[PDB]
Amino acid sequence: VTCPNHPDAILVEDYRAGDMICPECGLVVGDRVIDVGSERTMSSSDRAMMNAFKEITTMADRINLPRNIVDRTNNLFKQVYEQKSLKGRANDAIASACLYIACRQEGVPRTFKEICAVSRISKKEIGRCFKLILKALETSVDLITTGDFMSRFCSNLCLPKQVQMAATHIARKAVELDLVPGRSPISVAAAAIYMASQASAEKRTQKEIGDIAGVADVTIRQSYRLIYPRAPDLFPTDFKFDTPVDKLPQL
Amino acid sequence: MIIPVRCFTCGKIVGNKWEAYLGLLQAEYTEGDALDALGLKRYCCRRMLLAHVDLIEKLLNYAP
Amino acid sequence: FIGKIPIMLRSTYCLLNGLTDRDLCELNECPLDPGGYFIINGSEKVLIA
Amino acid sequence: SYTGYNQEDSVIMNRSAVDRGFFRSVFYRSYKEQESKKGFDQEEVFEKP
Amino acid sequence: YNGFTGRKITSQIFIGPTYYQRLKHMVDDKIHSRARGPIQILNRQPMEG
Ligand SMILES: [Zn+2]
Ligand SMILES: [Zn+2]
Repeated sequence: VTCPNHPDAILVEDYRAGDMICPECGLVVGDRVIDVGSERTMSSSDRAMMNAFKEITTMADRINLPRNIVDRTNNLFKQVYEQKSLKGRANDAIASACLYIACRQEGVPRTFKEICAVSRISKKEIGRCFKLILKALETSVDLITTGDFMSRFCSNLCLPKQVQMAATHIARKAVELDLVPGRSPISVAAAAIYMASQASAEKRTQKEIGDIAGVADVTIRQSYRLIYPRAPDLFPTDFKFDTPVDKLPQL
Repeated sequence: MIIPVRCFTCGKIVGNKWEAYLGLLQAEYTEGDALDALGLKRYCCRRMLLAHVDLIEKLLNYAP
Repeated sequence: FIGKIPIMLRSTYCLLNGLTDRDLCELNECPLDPGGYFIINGSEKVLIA
Repeated sequence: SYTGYNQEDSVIMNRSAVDRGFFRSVFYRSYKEQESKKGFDQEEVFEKP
Repeated sequence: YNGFTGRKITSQIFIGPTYYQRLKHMVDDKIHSRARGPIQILNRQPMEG
């Protein structure tokens, strides 16, 4: 803002003609002076990093996860790399921990058990590096919800949405009532899924479910024992039994 | 896609003769006789019906 | 698991193989479309002999 | 040869036949936009500026 | 007959129906003009927009 006759108050940019105009007097003060935007072996540093991101791509390809999740996974690492406080630690664990975080950051965590499937790192070391990263990057996290895993597991069982949704309510009602103040929510969820599957024609054995969730077959049985007292009332009001709650098996 | 309302050359109203034209070809008429039973006597107004392809009946197959 | 192969449309391995016109219209597809091309990143690619 | 306006590969055409739908057509065109996070602060978003 | 004066035309004109097509090259797409427009930054040569 300036003019020879007055100190300019406003200088509009006319992108269309590519002109600078000062309306309150009438004199282009700038002419053709505003561009309009409109609309390997050589690598030494960021080389082991680049390999880790190729290996990050590999880990996220074994699960075929969207690029947006990986985009922040790469950014998380770059950040973790830059501070270098945690520089003296295994890169693949950090990559895997970055991966667990991004899923949570996308509101869709994947179990360490799952994360272990795609990496050599022990769940313990991933959890250690995880803590270190939380401390390293100074950022908070979120608590898990059962429903976030209702989708793929029921999918893996090819269970219809109605069973899937029924399980979610059963799970949701159970946690609101804290019917299971101990067992992991996934363990609790699987039993709900089991109960749900046991409330539909799509019944499955605990071992198969246990095999899919990875939890112990006794842990589901225990978790089942905890939810069974309320099996009938835990179901959603919009449900169609294939087996009476009375006829729900015991184990 | 749909029968025009007016012949492009004369201006005579054609858009009300498509269902009657199909109805005459339905029974036994030849295209030469059905066009005479409707009163189209210039060869510019007969081209209108003789060479019309009705695409609107195939866009009504897609659910709205 | 190894990888993923593109699929030429209307082949024996497509989801449109051996369908009737009442179902081809139900998936919003043209019954007159010939097939024989790939769909790669939205685009439609064709291979030249 | 009528008035000389159709010489050397041209055509004269009826104006009051164009007004009844002759050779009228339409024209479509599509535009893409994609919001992207190319950076932490360099994040994009659809909103009314 | 002539359309302006109603007189007959001495020759007889060959007339009949034919099948024409409308090509894709329209004139709304090929007209453009420049008069003191935006210029580049490094070499200060006229640039598009
Ligand atoms: Zn001024
Ligand atoms: Zn006519």
